[PDB]
Amino acid sequence: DIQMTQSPSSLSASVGDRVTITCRASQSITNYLNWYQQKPGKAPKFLIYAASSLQGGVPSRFRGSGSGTDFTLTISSLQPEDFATYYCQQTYSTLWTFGQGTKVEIK
Amino acid sequence: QVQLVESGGGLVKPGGSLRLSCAASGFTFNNAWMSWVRQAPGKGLEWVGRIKSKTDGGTTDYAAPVKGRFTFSRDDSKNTLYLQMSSLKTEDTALYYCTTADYDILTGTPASPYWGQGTLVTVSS
Amino acid sequence: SIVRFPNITNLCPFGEVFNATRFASVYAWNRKRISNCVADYSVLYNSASFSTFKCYGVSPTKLNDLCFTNVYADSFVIRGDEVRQIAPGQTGKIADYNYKLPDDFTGCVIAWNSNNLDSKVGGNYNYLYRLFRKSNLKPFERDISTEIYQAGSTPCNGVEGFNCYFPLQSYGFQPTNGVGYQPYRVVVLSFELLHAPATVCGPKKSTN
Ligand SMILES: *[C@@H]1O[C@H](CO)[C@@H](O)[C@H](O)[C@H]1NC(C)=O
Repeated sequence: DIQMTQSPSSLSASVGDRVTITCRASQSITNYLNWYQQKPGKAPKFLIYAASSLQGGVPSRFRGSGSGTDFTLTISSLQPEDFATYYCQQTYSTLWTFGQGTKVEIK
Repeated sequence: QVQLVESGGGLVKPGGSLRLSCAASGFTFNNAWMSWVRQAPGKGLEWVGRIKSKTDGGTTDYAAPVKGRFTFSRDDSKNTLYLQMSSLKTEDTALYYCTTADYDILTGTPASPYWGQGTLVTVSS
Repeated sequence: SIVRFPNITNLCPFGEVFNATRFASVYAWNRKRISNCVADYSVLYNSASFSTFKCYGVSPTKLNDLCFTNVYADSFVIRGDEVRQIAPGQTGKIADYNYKLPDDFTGCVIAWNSNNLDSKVGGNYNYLYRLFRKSNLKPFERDISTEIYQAGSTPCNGVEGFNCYFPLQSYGFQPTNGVGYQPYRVVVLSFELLHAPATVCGPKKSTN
């Protein structure tokens, strides 16, 4: 089976900072994983695959990276309306896994 | 373009048979897989299960948290996905989503874009 | 000794497609229709700067004595190891997506090395080539296009990535690799005969 850790359950700060969210797993998965965005009152959408390349229509501000079992999704000079819940997800090519994200609260 | 919808929910006592139909409108059905996921209120989404494609017999990749409670079937004739459940439980009162899942070619990393609108499941005696 | 032939002249420019500067890219291979001339192929044969000359039509010794309707000279650049993909029959990536030869191709395929001229200090990301397509290619058909490709599922409405890969990819010619990864300049000479009169063939030698 597969397990993973999603300690960063809430990380928000002054608008325009270098926000980041971690995604750590005990087992080895390599680059089989993705990151999604969900705004309130709407189904989650597809943003990042392979932790390297974003998806069409996504501003290049988002930047995912990492290796092995540790990965990070950050943003530089975050734009308005970016506030949303960002979810991490992993695949072993046979088994599936999700992870609780961060509910950025306006402050 | 690409569209997806769900239907078949209801408010029933535990035990009654229930069918959920997810209909894919106008991208493709016979050359791609299909997946079902859970999103409980005030909680992070969680795996529910996916099945294979091209009428190979089905992989029946049921998820761990709901092992031996649900079943899946891809109706290729009408190009839809049917999910059958019999024994409902209070802890299963979570939003349900049907999504398109298929691994890429260059990087070969599975992901699930083009999600559906979702179907609400509620049980209350 | 018994026959005489007129003074030679009008040597059409094979150099214009051999000694030229740029040979475009494989996905946009040019096409020079050489006609109405007397091409002395001997020089193209007796030269030390040509690496591979594996012909597939007629023996490359009497070619200066067979007169065809016109000769089509194509030119492009390829990876070193793929120089054997241009040959008839053999399949691969450029064979069925960028350039293909018919079953009974009756010309010749010159190729040579250019690592000293088509790679800057850090390499040049200028030569593109196709890596995806709906299906294979019929012989001698260009595919100049930019429409996005879809592989797994769903369409690509002017988008890119995740089953919307850009159809064209660069080579990345770094001047520090083995021969297989160095730029080879390749020319294809396809003769063509037609019910119309012939006008192109090698010079008729002269004597006292
Ligand atoms: C290119 O220039 C050299 C310069 O000496 C010449 O020998 C050669 O014949 C030229 N190329 C062709 C195809 O004639």
